[PDB]
Formats: sequence, structure tokens, C-alpha cells
Amino acid sequence: VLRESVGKSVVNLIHGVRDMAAIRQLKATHTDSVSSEQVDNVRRMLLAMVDDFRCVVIKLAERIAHLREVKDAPEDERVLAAKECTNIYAPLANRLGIGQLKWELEDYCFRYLHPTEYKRIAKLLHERRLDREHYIEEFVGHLRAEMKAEGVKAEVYGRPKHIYSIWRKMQKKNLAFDELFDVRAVRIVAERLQDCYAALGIVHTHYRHLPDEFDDYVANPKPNGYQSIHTVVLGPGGKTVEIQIRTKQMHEDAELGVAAEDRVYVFTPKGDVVDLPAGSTPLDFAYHIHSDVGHRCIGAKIGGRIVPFTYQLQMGDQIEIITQKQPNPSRDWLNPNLGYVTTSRGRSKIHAWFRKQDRAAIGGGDIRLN
Amino acid sequence: ARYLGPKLKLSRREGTDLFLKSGVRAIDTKCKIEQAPGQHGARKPRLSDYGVQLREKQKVRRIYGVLERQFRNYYKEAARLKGNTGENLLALLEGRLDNVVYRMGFGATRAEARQLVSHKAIMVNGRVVNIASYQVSPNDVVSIREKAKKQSRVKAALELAEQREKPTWLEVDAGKMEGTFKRKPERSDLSADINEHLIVELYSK
Amino acid sequence: ANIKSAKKRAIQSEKARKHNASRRSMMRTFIKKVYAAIEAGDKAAAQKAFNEMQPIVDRQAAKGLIHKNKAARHKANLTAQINKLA
RNA sequence: AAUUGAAGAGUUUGAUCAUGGCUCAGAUUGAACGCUGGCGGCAGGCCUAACACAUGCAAGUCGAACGGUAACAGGAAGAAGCUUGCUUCUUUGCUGACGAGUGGCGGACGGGUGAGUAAUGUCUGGGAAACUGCCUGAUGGAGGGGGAUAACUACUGGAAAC
RNA sequence: UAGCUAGUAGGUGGGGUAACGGCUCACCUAGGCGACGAUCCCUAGCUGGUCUGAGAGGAUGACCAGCCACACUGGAACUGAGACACGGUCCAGACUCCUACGGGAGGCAGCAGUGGGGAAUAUUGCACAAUGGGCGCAAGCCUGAUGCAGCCAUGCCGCGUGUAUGAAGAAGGCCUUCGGGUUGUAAAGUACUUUCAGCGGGGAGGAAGGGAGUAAAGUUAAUACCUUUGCUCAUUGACGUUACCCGCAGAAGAAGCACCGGCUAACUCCGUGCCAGCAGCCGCGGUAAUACGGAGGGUGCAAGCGUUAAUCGGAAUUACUG
RNA sequence: GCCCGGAUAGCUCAGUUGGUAGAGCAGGGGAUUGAAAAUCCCCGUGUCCUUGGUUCGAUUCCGAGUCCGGGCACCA
Ligand SMILES: [Mg+2]
Ligand SMILES: [Mg+2]
Ligand SMILES: [Mg+2]
Ligand SMILES: [Mg+2]
Ligand SMILES: [Mg+2]
Ligand SMILES: [Mg+2]
Ligand SMILES: [Mg+2]
Ligand SMILES: [Mg+2]
Ligand SMILES: [Mg+2]
Ligand SMILES: [Mg+2]
Ligand SMILES: [Mg+2]
Ligand SMILES: [Mg+2]
Ligand SMILES: [Mg+2]
Ligand SMILES: [Mg+2]
Ligand SMILES: [Mg+2]
Ligand SMILES: [Mg+2]
Repeated sequence: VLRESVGKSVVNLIHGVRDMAAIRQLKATHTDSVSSEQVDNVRRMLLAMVDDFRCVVIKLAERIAHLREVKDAPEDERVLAAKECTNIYAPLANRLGIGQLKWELEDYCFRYLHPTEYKRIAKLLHERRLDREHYIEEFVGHLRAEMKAEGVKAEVYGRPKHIYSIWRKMQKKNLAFDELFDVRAVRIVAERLQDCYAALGIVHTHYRHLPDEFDDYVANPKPNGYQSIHTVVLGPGGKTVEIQIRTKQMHEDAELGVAAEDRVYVFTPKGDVVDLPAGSTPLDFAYHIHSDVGHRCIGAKIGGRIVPFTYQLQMGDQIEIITQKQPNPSRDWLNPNLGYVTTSRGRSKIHAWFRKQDRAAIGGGDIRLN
Repeated sequence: ARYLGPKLKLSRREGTDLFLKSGVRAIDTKCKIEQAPGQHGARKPRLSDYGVQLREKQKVRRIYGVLERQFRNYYKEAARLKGNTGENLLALLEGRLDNVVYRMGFGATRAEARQLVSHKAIMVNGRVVNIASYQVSPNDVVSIREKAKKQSRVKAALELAEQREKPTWLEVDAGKMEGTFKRKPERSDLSADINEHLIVELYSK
Repeated sequence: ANIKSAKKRAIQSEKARKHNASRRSMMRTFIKKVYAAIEAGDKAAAQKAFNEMQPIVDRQAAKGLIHKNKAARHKANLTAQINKLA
């Protein structure tokens, strides 16, 4: 009825969110437990849901609203769905490049997974809030001035670190952690790639770059699509100063990613997915589609390029079948040693054709007698 | 390419000493040279004419360490060449670089010589030769390079050679570990037990 | 025609063909006048025709349309015929 | 100096010699299948369907043949926010060059296959009635007129092909 | 397959061709081919060669090279020096594709590749660096020619898989006249070496040309420009972690297939029972099988070995030699 | 994808919503020959496709997976 009133996409989306909240043990321990642990989500039938990215996006906004609410109430399952969200949804969001939603998720999770460290690094952040904010507005001041004077225009601002990521840096830098330097971050968001390179040069004229801490993620984008320049200069009172230069478009993609302790699911020209067993061939696929097609199946294309009939189909890759007008299956297809048909059904179908072309006795006799 | 196995078994099968072991300690004491190899060694076989020829062929092949195809090729070459065919074949076999080395006394056995050749120990006219089958022509000097001179194995081989008979067609120096191939070895130089004619016949049937 | 060159050649050929046909056809017509005259039995007329056409034939030969030898041949035959006539 | 090359065997019979077939021992391959299986070098690799063909590439080049500039990099005349010095936006084949075109030469070579052909074939040998771009050697000309035509432009017929 | 053939054989003249010619037409003569095989049928590219063979022959024609023919089938011409043109044109046909249904497009027997057929034959690789070709005055661009690379033991050839020593003739394996004798100096142990493989380094040759500057000579009114000849200057590598050399560690990672009655090299020991199986031929197997299956032992070859197919050989068994 | 049918001595087949399985040939074993054929005797000589269920008891009935034989649907 969703499908009748809001098309096949919206029902696919509703059904994927229902899958990966797997109410299975959402109620079922009712402390939300298969919201939590996939426990093989609805099995590997996670790997028979719809891949449409709006699944993960409505799942993430759903869980984010929930973590807001899991500041307030039910106590110990504040604990449960926080462990799910650390271990699953925050690093999912991150390997999608939805950094905004990773950092909110992580801060909610961490503040009811370890309240002592959440509270201790929160309080520490106040203790040097002023020397930090003053030194950020002096750095942003100098940069705003010299660059504006040189005829370049961009946003230049400080950005707080988020509590989970301070914690993170504090125990991969213990006793060389600096509450000041390590919690400053200048960002520059420029109009053009041109202006990113320009702001890089002017920054480097004002304050000397440190050797080995200059890192061009615009030239080499990270796997979740993250692009910026990073540089650490040596600022006027901060023997490191961290600076992230990018365009607007690359800030939008960096904060908002994708939104900008058996079987093989093969796509088809349109998109209607076909399910074969693991180790299947083009021939098998063809047969599945239609036995007549299989009979008349000349050549197998995969993603544009031609493939050998013997080569097995990988999961997800898109197929095309070049076809004749007459049906002509080879007797070689039946023979399993060549590696043409892994499926039984397909083989049977193939066989049938030959028998048709061709066009007990005792039992019959007995019957007659009777 | 080579026979990786019991050296003296072959000798036993043949009957005669093939020189497949150095000769520090004698062949008669090492193995039961009189008896043929296997369970039915004492059973003396009534050997056919073809059989005898085959045996002869084997013996020669064994002696040099020349497998069948190679041997055949050599025979063909000999035939192509002018004069006595068997003699030519024999000469060719001798001319094998490893064989030459062995004769000189840098290999105790021919196998050893072959190994040395393989392992870039030997040089011909100031040029390294990896290949055991290399035909050493007249007036071609053959030596060991300075990196392989310091081996005790070589010394041992030399000693063995000294103990044994000297070839006429070769000249050799013990201290320098080098020598000279003067001319092609005649039939009188080689051993008289090798009936080359039989071998020739066998490659005419 | 898969290759640009072929296409060009093809159109050029068509154009060339049209051109040559016109010239060749004209030449043929001219020849026929002479031949016609010969058939009739009018010697002066025939001669006149020959005069009219021979130069054209020569020109054509020069151009390449008709081969030099071919051009010569027509003249020879025509010359022979006219001689025979008178 | 340049073919210096020629082996038999088993099996007809109670046994023999002979005729006589079948048959094995050799060499060989564009080979395949089987069991294996380290490497190198040099070679070879749809013999059958001259059966069907998706995809890319396999013949283009010449701007020093010619009008032209469809992208580009330079100058040239003008001007915009004027960092007192040129970044920049407009125009013009003026130039390096070049889309598309006309023209030239090349697409008749190179590559493929062996279907057809027992001779408008091939091999060898002889010929006479021939043409032969570029390359070539020689001897003489290259004067002076035309009208076209793409290209490019408007209005249009076609889904496209055109 | 004994008769065949009317443009058929020849002639005169016309026409045509680049050229001679029934090449084609008009008219005439009635021939021409043929049992030295015409005709018709079947098969077939042909040659250099290849294999085999003592030769003579026989078989054969992948690769490389020459010549011919063909380019989805059947035509036809056009252009051109040259084609009746693989990646040109025109038409028809069958066959795939596109189409707004009116009409279009297409042609791997180019190189890759896919399907199919098959017993069976490779990667949609890189490059023009060379050699050759195209164009151009050149630079240059194109070149699936070519050069190289990948895959497959398909072949040939080479090389390796350790070398020397080593009796307790160890153990285990198999036989066994029960003593051993065989595996077998084989292994282990000891010494010695490092082919190729592995790592790290170095490191030619295939590269001759071309480009700028110059100086001289050859041209011309002219020391310009152009061409020719010298010279320095930086250059030009697809293959390419190239060939090739060195150092490191350590036997380390590198033996298998057939055969074993006679032919035919190599033999002993079971189950069974004319069964199962073997087999190239003769023939083995009907309760003691050197022939079947295994084990050991051997023999042959060896990174191959066998089987099968196919040819010559042997087969003087088409004999020309003979 | 779905259904229906079939899967029993060596091998032909017989027996079914439930009572420990036969007919032919083949095979055995004896007499008998060297062994046979003939002749003469005597003899089932079986994983009912495997694994579970139902039952007082399963070849059979229900699953569950296999295998084969259909007959149906499917056009990326
Ligand atoms: Mg097949
Ligand atoms: Mg070899
Ligand atoms: Mg005439
Ligand atoms: Mg294999
Ligand atoms: Mg151009
Ligand atoms: Mg005539
Ligand atoms: Mg043919
Ligand atoms: Mg002969
Ligand atoms: Mg044609
Ligand atoms: Mg012409
Ligand atoms: Mg083509
Ligand atoms: Mg023992
Ligand atoms: Mg090496
Ligand atoms: Mg024997
Ligand atoms: Mg056998
Ligand atoms: Mg003969």
C-alpha cells in the first residue's frame, strides 16, 4: 500500500530501513537489541535488500534523532543503542563521508558509553577555552587581512574539535597531547581550486610550514571522497598551527558526503536484479531470464565489454545478452567439465530442448491387461 | 636432462667400469660390479644382438652423461661429418667441455666436471662457459677462473687425475688449474672396449 | 564508406564520373557524326566532321579520359574510312 | 670441400621351404587426448564453419595546392575593479597552426584466407601486339583568358540517413 | 564419364581493347577438339619447398618466400597509372542492427576478441624505438605491416633438478633355498658447490637518423636563403626490474611417463578363474597366469612420456631403379 | 519458479492411503569334464534413492534433500 501510493523507490526505502533497524530484536529484547546487532542483519538478507543510498540516509537520520532522545531516557539502553551507533553507524557514516553525522553520533554514543572521560575532556575544554579562542581569532585575523589585501576572498574561521575526536587524539598522542595546539583548527573555504592553492602560498608566506605535515587530499582524494589541503604551520604562539584549505563544494562533500572491546545478485540492463547461485555463468543467467533466450543466446556482454561464456559471473556487475532469431543450444553446455552451466535447472532446460527436437513398455502392457 | 640416481647401478648393468665414481676408493669394493643390478642380477641373461648394441649405446651415453636425444643428435652430426662415423661421434663426446675438464682433472668424475661447468667455474679462452656440451675445438685453452680456483674439490680432482692415466691430446697445469686442448682425440687415445660401430648400427635400424 | 577518405573519394568519384561522361559522350557523338557522314556517302561532310572532332579527341586523350592509343585508333579507323570513301 | 648410402621381425604348418597378406620395430606433425610438469632460448599456434558476428583499433596524410578559420597560443586597436602595471573582456587569419571542406597523392600497397579454379591458374622455358603513378635520364615548353563549384549564409524537407 | 562444340574452328570487313586476340557484331567457308583421353564427373590453390626415403620414388604444400584466386552471396561498372577495388560506388539476394515504419545502416577470410562448429589452436597487450609503407619541403601524423610483449611443453634445442664421499651393507620396503639379497652408496651423516629460481645492486646492444648553431664549397646580381660536407651541443628504446656481470643466504624450491610372454630392452611375487580384464600382431585368462590388477625390482625414454590420428619407411607388398 | 510422475536382486520388471518382496533371465553349488556344453540335480543370490516423521507395525502414507522423466509458467 506504500508501493501503491508512493512508488517502488519509497517502498524499497521503507523496507531497507525496516531491515536495518531489524525490529527482530528491536522489540524482542525491547531494549532495542537488533536495532543493534545485525546478528547477521536479516541474515546476509541485508545483501538481498535494496542498495538505494536513501536507505542508509533515512537510517542515519532515524538513529541520530534517537541518540538525541538517548541523552534523556531509558537509562541502560541509552547504553545499548550507543554501542550500536559507535561500532556500526558512526563509521558507516564516516566511510560515506557524512562527517557531520559521524561527529554527532560519536559524541552522543561516547557520552553514554564512558561518562567519566566524556565529562573530563568536556571540562578540560572549558579550562583553556579563552587562550584557545584568542589565539584562533589572532590567526584568523592575520589571514583575513593579508589575503583580503592580496585580492583573495574566502571564509576563514576556527572550528572546535568534537569530544570523541579529542579523546581519540589524547590516546594516540598521550603525554605529547597539547590541550591548546591540538584543539585549534583553522579552516579556509575558498571559491575556487585556484584560490585554495593561492591561500596555501599566502599562509606559507605568513608562517613557515613544518616539514612533513603538508598533505594534498585534493590531489589524492581519500576513499570516502574527502578532499582538502592540510598544512601545519608554525604560528606566532603555537609551535604547531593546523589549517584545512578547500573549496565550498569540497566542504559540502566533506561534512555531507553521500548527501551531496552462497548466491550472486546480478543486475540487468534496466535494474531488475536476478539471483543465481555462486559460480554461475552468463549462460545460466540467460536461462534464468528465459529458456528461449538461453537457447538463442549468442554472446555475453558485461558492463559493455564482451566476456567468455566459461568465465563466471561476479555479484553486482551488469549483464547484456546478444541473441539470435533461431534457438540453438550446444550439447557442450550440458557437459559440466567445460564450466558452462553450474545450475541444475538450467542444464535440465537445455536437455529438454534436445528431447523436443528428437520427438515403461512392460507397465503399459500390464495396464492394457488390466 | 641428467641421470639423478645410483651411479654404480648403471656400471653394474653395463659390466665394465664407467668411471661414474671418482676412483679414490675402487669400484669393485664399493659395489658388486660383476652382478647386474636388481633381484635377478645373478640370473645371467642370454642377450640378443640388438640388445647388445643397445647396452653398448647406454654405456657410452652413461660414460659422458649424454641423454638419448642429445646422443642421437651427436651421432647425426658425426654422420654428416667426414670419415669414420663412430670415431667422429666419440670425438664429439670427448669434445664436450665438461668431459674435457674431467680429463684434465678439475672434475674427479665427469658429473663433477659438468657441475663445475654449470656453476661458471670453467673458462675457455678467457670466457666463462655454463654449458657442459660445449665442443672444445683444437688450440682452445681451458681454465678455472680465480673465484673457483680456491676450491678443495678441484684440488682433489687434480690429485685423482694425477693418480690416473694422462690423455695425450690435452695439456694441463696443476698449480695454475688450466690447460690446452691440442687436437681432436683419435680412436687409439680412447678406450678400446667402446664398440662405436655397434652404436652406429643401432642408429641405422 | 567507413573512412573519411573513402567517402571523399566516393563523392569525388561521382563528380569525376559525371564530368568524364559528359566529355566522353560528347566525343562519341562527334565520332558518330563522322561515321554517319561516311554511311551516307558524303565525303566533304565527313571530312568536316573529322576536323570538328579530331582536335576534341586529342584534347580528351591529353586530359586522360581516353587513352592516347585509343585516340590514335579512332583517327586511324576514321582516316581509313574517309580515304576509302574518296 | 658441397647427397661417404641401403638391417629386419612376428605370424599360414605336426614340422619344412616357397608364394603371400596382415603386422611391429624408424623417422615424422600446425597435431590432439591421457598422466604428469622447473626454467630458459629459438620457433610454432582454428587444419574443422569461406559459419554468424557486439566493441575498439587495421589508412591516412598534405595549410609549402586553395578560399577559410570550428577550437587554441601570440602579438595588434579599444576599454573595465585601475596592486602605477599589467592581469582582464571586445574586435581583426596578421602569425604558430588547424575543425570541416575543395584539391593532390595514397585507400590497387601492406595484411588475410584457400571458398572457387585441374586451367583468362601455377611451374619452367620461350615470346610480341602492349600500358606503366611516384622514382628516374634526356630534350623543349609553362603565354594569355575564362565561367563554375563546394566551403560559408538565410528560409526550409526529413526521426535519422541525408 | 567417348563423343564433344554454332561464336563453336577458320576466314573478310566493321566495332572494341592500353595491347594481340571470336574479345564482340555482320556476312561467308564447315570446321576445331578427341582414346598422345576431348567431353562429363569427383577432388584440388599451384610452386619454392616439407616430411620420408640409400636413392629412385611416395606422400605432402601449416609456418617463411614467389605466383594465382577470393573478400557476407550474385552481379556491374565508375574513379584511376594501376581495381572491375577486404575496411570505395551502384543494384539485387539472404542475413543482423537502427527507425518517428517513410526508410536507413552494415559486412573480421585486417589485429585483438565473442559465440558457434570442433579432438584441438593464444590476449579486446604496448609501441612506432627499429625495419618497411603512406603522405609531406620538412617537422610530423597515421601504420594491429612490423617490432616486441602475454597465453599454450605444441615443437626443436639447451640447461638444471645437486657434486664428492659414505657399511651399520642401517631401518623400512620386497622377495626368501630362511642363510640373506635386493632396494643399494641408494638414504641418513660428512665435506663441497650455487645452474636456474629469490632478494639487492649495477648494466651494454639493438640508435642509425633528426634538431639547433656554425665554417667551407655548390647556385646567383649577392658573403642572403637553399643544397652538399665537417664539427661540437644536448638528444631520440615499446620491449625493460632487458641481455649481461656481481654480492647474499642455504641443497635448499626443480621427476615423471611408458613398458617388462614373443616380437622388444627389462621378472619376481596375488585375486581370480575363459570371470574381471589384456591386446599393435601372435595370442594371454577355464583353480598353481614372467601377458590381466597391485607390490617390489628392473628397462626405456625424461620435462616429458605415452595413447590416438595422419604420411613415407620397412613393404622388392605396384618392383623405373626393383 | 512452480507443480506432477518415477526411483525395488547382476539386469529386465512384479507387486502401493500399510503386514517383512517375487517371475524371467543371469549367478551360484553339486554330480561330470581338463573346463565346458548338453544332461542331472539344489539354491534368492536384494542399501525398495538416502535421511527423518506417523505407528501397536511402513516398499508404500507426510516431510526432507537427491536423482531422473514430464508438464507448466517465464523476454533485461
Ligand atoms: Mg565446443
Ligand atoms: Mg630436452
Ligand atoms: Mg580494325
Ligand atoms: Mg595438466
Ligand atoms: Mg587541416
Ligand atoms: Mg577482324
Ligand atoms: Mg577446396
Ligand atoms: Mg626403400
Ligand atoms: Mg565482387
Ligand atoms: Mg580509365
Ligand atoms: Mg574487415
Ligand atoms: Mg631389511
Ligand atoms: Mg639466476
Ligand atoms: Mg628380452
Ligand atoms: Mg597392458
Ligand atoms: Mg616401395
